[PDB]
Amino acid sequence: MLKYIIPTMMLMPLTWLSKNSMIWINTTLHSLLISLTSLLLLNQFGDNSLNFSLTFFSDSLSTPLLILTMWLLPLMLMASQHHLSKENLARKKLFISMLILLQLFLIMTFTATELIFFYIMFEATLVPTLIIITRWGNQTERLNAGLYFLFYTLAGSLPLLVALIYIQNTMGSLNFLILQYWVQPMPNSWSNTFMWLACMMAFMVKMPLYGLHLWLPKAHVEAPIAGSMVLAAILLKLGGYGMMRITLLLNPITDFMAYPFIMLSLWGMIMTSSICLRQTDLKSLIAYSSVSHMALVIVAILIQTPWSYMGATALMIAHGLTSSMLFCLANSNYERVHSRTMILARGLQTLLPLMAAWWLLASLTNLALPPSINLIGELFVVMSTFSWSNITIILMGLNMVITALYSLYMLITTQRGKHTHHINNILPSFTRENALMSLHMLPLLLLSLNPKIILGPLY
Amino acid sequence: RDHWIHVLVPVGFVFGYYLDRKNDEKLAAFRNKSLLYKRELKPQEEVTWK
Amino acid sequence: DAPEKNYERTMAILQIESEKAELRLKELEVRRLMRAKGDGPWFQYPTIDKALIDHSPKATPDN
Amino acid sequence: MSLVYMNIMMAFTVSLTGLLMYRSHLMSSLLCLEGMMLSLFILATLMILNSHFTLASMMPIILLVFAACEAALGLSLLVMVSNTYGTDYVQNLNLLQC
Amino acid sequence: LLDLIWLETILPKTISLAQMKMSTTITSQKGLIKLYFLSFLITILISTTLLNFHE
Amino acid sequence: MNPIILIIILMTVMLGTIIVMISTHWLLIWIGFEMNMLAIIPIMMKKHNPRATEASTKYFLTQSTASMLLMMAIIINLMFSGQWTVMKLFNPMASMLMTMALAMKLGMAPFHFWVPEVTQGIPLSSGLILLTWQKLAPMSVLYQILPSINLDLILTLSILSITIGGWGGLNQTQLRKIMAYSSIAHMGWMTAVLLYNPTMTLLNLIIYIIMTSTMFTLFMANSTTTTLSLSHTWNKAPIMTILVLITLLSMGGLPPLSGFMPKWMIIQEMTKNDSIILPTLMAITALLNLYFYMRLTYSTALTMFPSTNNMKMKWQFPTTKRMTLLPTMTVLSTMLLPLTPILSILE
Amino acid sequence: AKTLLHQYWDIPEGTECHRKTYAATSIGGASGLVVSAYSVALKTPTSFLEGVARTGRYTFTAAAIGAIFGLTSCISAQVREKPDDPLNYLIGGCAGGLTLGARTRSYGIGAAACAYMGLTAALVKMGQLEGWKVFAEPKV
Amino acid sequence: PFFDVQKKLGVDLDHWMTIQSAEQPHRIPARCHAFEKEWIECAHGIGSIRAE
Amino acid sequence: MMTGRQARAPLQFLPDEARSLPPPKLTDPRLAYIGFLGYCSGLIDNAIRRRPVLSAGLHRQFLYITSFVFVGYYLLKRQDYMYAVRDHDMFSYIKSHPEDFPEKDKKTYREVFEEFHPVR
Ligand SMILES: CCCCCCCCCCCCCCCCCC(=O)OC[C@H](COP(=O)([O-])OCC[N+](C)(C)C)OC(=O)CCCCCCCCCCCCCCCCC
Repeated sequence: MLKYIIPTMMLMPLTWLSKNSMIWINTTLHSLLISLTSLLLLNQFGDNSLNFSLTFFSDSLSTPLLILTMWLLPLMLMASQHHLSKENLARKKLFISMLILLQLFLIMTFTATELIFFYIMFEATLVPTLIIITRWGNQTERLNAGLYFLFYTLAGSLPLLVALIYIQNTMGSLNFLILQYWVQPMPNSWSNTFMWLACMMAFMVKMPLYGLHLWLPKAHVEAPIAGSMVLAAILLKLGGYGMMRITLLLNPITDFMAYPFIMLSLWGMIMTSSICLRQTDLKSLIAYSSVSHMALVIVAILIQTPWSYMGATALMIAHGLTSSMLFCLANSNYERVHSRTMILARGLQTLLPLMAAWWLLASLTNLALPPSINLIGELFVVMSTFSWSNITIILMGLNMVITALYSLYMLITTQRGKHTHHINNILPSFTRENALMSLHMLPLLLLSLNPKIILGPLY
Repeated sequence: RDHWIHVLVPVGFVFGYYLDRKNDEKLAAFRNKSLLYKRELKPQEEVTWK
Repeated sequence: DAPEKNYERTMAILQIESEKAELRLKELEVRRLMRAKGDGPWFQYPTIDKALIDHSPKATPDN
Repeated sequence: MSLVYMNIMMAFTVSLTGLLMYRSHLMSSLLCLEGMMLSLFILATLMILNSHFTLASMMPIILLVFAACEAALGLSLLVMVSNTYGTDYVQNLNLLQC
Repeated sequence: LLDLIWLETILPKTISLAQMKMSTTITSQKGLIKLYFLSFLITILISTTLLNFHE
Repeated sequence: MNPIILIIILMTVMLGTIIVMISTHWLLIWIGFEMNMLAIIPIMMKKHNPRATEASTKYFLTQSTASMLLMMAIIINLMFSGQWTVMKLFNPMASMLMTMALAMKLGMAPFHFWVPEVTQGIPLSSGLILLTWQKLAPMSVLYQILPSINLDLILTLSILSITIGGWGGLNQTQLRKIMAYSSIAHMGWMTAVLLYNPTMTLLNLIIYIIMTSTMFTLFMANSTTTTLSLSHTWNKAPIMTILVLITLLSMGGLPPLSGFMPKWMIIQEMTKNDSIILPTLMAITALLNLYFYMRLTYSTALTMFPSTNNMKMKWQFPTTKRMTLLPTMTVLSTMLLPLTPILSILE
Repeated sequence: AKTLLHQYWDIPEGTECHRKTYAATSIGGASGLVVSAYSVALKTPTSFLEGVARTGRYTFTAAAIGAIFGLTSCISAQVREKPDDPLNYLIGGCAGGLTLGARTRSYGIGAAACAYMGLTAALVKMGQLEGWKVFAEPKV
Repeated sequence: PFFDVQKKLGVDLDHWMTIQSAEQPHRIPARCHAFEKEWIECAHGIGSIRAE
Repeated sequence: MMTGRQARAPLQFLPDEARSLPPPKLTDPRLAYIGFLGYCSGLIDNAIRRRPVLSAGLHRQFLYITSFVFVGYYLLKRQDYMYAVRDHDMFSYIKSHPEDFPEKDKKTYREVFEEFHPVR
């Protein structure tokens, strides 16, 4: 994995030694070169994971998250270069440094062979995210949002530290490859109950779990566009990655510990989606949609059937692409009206037709239109949870109604109807913005041709 | 060089690729010793992989 | 990479990490026994050096 | 143990609680502190004279001298307090609550 | 009701008000040397008589 | 002060601490503490205002009381052991009194009640000495008497120091009191891992001294003693805001920084000893310390508070202050976690 | 007061209600006396009458919390016939929290003290069951 | 930290006043010289944990 | 923990038997990281005094790199020494106490019965 970590670190001299007008073009070019290089991780086998060293390996779960992560950096650089154009050159280089450093932490978070190194990188991802939100966020509430984002994650994860060090003392190792073969069944006790909670609640917060999700409609909304892209597209999916790693060590206790949390998700996706029907802030509507979509990933990991893991990792990759594009579309209208009120700018298909078509495609992938990998993940999770209990389809199916309802209302409020009269600074769509939308949507639609690469280690 | 900055990240790949190969020889204890892939060495060949 | 290379490299990784895990378990057991019995080189909390004792004939004999 | 050690330890605790429960003055506090030092002198002296451990007979003198020097330091501190407020009252020493 | 009030009430706001209130009770000291040494005497008495840390 | 007299007085402070470190007799331990206090008193009264004299009076009273309890513990040790070796203590009463005396010297709760006062009353350099160098000698004696330290006593002092030093700094706007309550919390962290593994005690002491020296050196470089004066730094010295950012994110124990290193290792030596509740509660209580560190970083680095007009004059004068070891300490207090197994040099 | 906890925990649950209630009452009264001592220490009352009033108020508050805790936990463990069950101490801890809310004359503090003291008393019962140690002896 | 400067440099700063069984002026024995000599020669080298 | 081991020969940074151990190479990744810390110290020293960060004081940056590599080399030597002493004491203690470390009967999974828990 050292053929990826070293170019990501060489992106630091590539942004701090660049000419003052070349610091976006060079970082975009070489980050796209790293993203083209990321395809070598697709050397996956049906039996063995691509095991590099004592420190790094990459199975078919971590590989699509890595390719999405290394792809997301050029898209964040294209997204965040317009509103940081009047910024000081040193703070501009510091912003690019925080994005590069966050990618650097993420690519060795997903390839951590050992779990306490996973913890160190997993909590290392807080600090560039916290600095990006609380420094380049636009409104007043970025400080409070950074506080909530920091202290939900740390309060969930400092018991995870004690739990992982307890596994290191008990089993002898926190290598995942060793613990595939030295896993002991976890019996029923209160000690093993709080063992389970300490191993799970950090990732429950990072997914987020319903009831614990209060950081997210502040952290995703008060962030800048690159912060919202990396928080929605990757940093939620650390929780699903970590749960899929750590429920190896939590059997058969998960079979009766998952019962409340599944309820919290199966009801939570009914609530948060319903919250999306009454959100006046468009960016908050996309945030609660992200909560509603990650509730299915929580359910699928907690029922721990193969169809559920295949659908959950397909839903993670698909929601990363779709939610990143929806935040970028909301930014494309925020850079024209300078407000996030959804009812303010209306009728935008009369003025911006191709950008309305990008809104249309992002809304159709949001509502899981087949054969998108959104629908492949959604459908496979629904199959596995019908196998879990035959009544859950009601909570699934009603969700698939409400998920349609706000996905098109967002399309009807913003793009359709009569245009707002007094708003006259609606510029034509830049080539940069349509490039951003196309680089989100075209990989998402190409993955419908060959979806087996985003279906996880048990395809 | 007039464009010396466009070789920081590619050479950082190449060097990094080199280190990966450099680590493979440090994990070569079971080379031609696995119960699945052990075999007699072909003529003019000293290692099965590098 | 060849599947041979990944396979045998994985066997090397698993041997090294299994050895380190067994050595950490032995390390915990050794520390527990040496704190319990005090007979090993660790947890040797210091006592008085008997080289400080004056073994000369003192002023009074009853000592 | 011996019965005089009871009284010397109890004297140390009496002067402790006097030094740990101020009334008003810093001078009365330093008096209780030097009573503590005096009781330590008496107790170390009675041990060292008891056990006939010869080399420690220079020990309480040292315990005097350092601590008497310590008393000098405290007296000078008191004087600086009395060069601000006119008294040595401990309730005037509350500028560091905020 | 839930995700602007109650789930916001139980976890972050109750804990934040608890930490604020304990912080205002700890640092509400009057700076008096007499009171600190009287607290030290109460400390030594509870450590000896009430907790038996001298045994 | 005469600089020759300043050099002799600082060498006498260092001499008293070294005499505590290198001696095998209890009277020389007591002599080292007496010499250390007697020499550090003028460092506190350097600027000659009533806050320094009040702070020196409070420091004298607490350290004199601790020295008397120390000598009483030594005298009871001579009662019940007949000898003077600096080693384990041969009476639980002498062990309790010496643990109390060293807790009073460190400022561990509930004997913490002099640390935010005195550090407020004295200059930043003398507070640096008080919070870094004056923690060395009692932790050395606690290192050497740990076969006789009562477990419940040292753990009560540790958790009470961590909780009270956590709830102290949340109400604080004065930087020296923030460093004082941070001192109380970190001394609780040091003494909690004491009876389990004193190498991690030494690691926590060294990393804390590095981070505290970094923060006081930044405070002396920027000449700021309040939060609201530290908030003027971005308009004067923008690099110093980045330095206080990374150092305060280090002091909260946030990975991948070096201040995550001690407490993690402390947990790494407490779950071995089947204590799971106690390092969990300690780690959750450290979030309070991290909260007021985040408050300081919000005021200084991550936002821009309004400055005044006269700051435009200070744009024309570079810093002529001897910021000794500030790049070295700033690098060591942030980027040292990949060198975590270096801790075996403290074994 | 280490033996206060020992004369509390030696009796099995749901067997002798009056002595368990008295032992928890004495534990709460001792904790109230400690808090009263530090409270009249760090904050000087205006008179000796105010000092004995604060001491009696804090002591009776904490002792009533302990009394209703021990009473409610013992009666719940009798009516359920499940002594090795932390739901009994969950009910008793919510009873002690409502006692604290009644003494502090507030509902919100009562509900918060119910929740947190119930989870705390449940954790204490689980620690007595599975042998969780807070002041663990050094072993390795 | 016990920086044993005395054993490293070979100097005798404070070991002489440490025990009663040490070299006393004019060969004066303590009243418990034999008992302390026996306890020290028993407990020497074996560590405190074994020596208790 | 090992304070009785390094008490017969106190205040030795590297003892004589430390020379039995192989020293770290000069291309040690840890030593390269400490040299990187020296470079970062040089850049921060130029940044705090308002100097050109890459340009000013190449002699000073080179002494930063040299001094940190020099200190860190001996720190890494002592580190490797103390972990080798840890393992030496461990292995000598296991060899000297066979009764505390019995050889376990390693049973294959044809005899080993694990309870099966179906996930459905
Ligand atoms: C984001 C906010 C919510 C975060 C929730 C985090 C998870 C919730 C539960 C955490 C419990 C604490 C960590 C447990 C680690 C268990 C490791 C282990 O070995 O356990 C077995 C051990 C058992 O000990 P043992 O394993 O040595 O025993 C040997 C085995 N037997 C039992 C057979 C003898 O458990 C314990 O020792 C105690 C476990 C419970 C600890 C209770 C204290 C903490 C209370 C909850 C705090 C929750 C977060 C607080 C902050 C909230 C926000 C401000």
